[PDB]
Amino acid sequence: VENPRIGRAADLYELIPEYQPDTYRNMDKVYPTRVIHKGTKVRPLPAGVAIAPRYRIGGEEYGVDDFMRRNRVGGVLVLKDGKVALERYGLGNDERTRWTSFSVVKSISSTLVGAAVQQGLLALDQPVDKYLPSLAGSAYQGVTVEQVLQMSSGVRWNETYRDPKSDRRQMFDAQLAERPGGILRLLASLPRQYPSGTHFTYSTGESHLQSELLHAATRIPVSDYLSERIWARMGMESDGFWQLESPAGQEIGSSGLSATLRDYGRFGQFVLEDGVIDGERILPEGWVDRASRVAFEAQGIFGQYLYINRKEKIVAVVWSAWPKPEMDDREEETYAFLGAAVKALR
Repeated sequence: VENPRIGRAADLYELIPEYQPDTYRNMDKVYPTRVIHKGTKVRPLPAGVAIAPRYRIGGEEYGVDDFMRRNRVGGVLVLKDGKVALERYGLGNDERTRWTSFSVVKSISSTLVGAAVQQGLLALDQPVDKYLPSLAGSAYQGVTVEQVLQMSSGVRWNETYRDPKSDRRQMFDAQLAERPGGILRLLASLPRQYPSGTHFTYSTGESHLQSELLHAATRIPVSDYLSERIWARMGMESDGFWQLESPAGQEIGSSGLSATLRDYGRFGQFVLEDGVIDGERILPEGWVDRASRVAFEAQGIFGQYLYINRKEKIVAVVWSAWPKPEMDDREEETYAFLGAAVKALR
């Protein structure tokens, strides 16, 4: 029994440890959000093959409780053939907790773009300014939807967070100003650096453009499009919600989604099944194939993971609260644990 430890909006990426779990599961109390509605039917996740994976790092072998405690894990879900093989909760979370996603939601945004392509609302080869005319006269004029999905626009972007004058840090600044169109204005201000389609620059704003494109093409809030295509169709057990740029504003395409552990899994299963729900192909043919073109994963800072191994039919969700955004020791340990669960499921 304790008063929740929720931080200032501006400290999301610098919270002290005792404030991280509470904030990560109460983003709706810190930021503008919109509900991602579930439907009436819920896709079952039946009890599967119970496993107890154990792995070796350096000299010592660790189990599940070791992995959770050492890495400050708030949730682990391992699904084999759509059945629950492993399910644990930590840091005070339970099965009804909605946990924030960070860059994990990028893959969700990306899948939604595929959904829009399947419905003829978006097309990869179409110019982005056609859907978002406020990007006319920017460097993004003429860049196609495809180039945006692949981070290949060639537009100059500074992703580093410690540079307060970084493009990522200005994007967060605009989010903190809570004004509609702030991120788009930033995106409109950027200059060209490489020719389109030639150079990869990981851009969180470019990743947000997916959300903007989706709202332009579907003409509905992105939360509702996710609800209609996935969340209420296959049937997630619980409402989700999505962090917005402004009150009743636009979904942050690159971070902000909160959902229960099993609902994260249901999205993963959807992807595992190539986006087919009850006979209806929600995703284009081979969209998942290309979307993972060389197993694939979504990942977000502080230890958020969505691992999908199609050949093994395995979906894994990992929620963590690492003290720093990227920690190599925790990355190595998480990949080790996941591999151990995969091997245990053969």
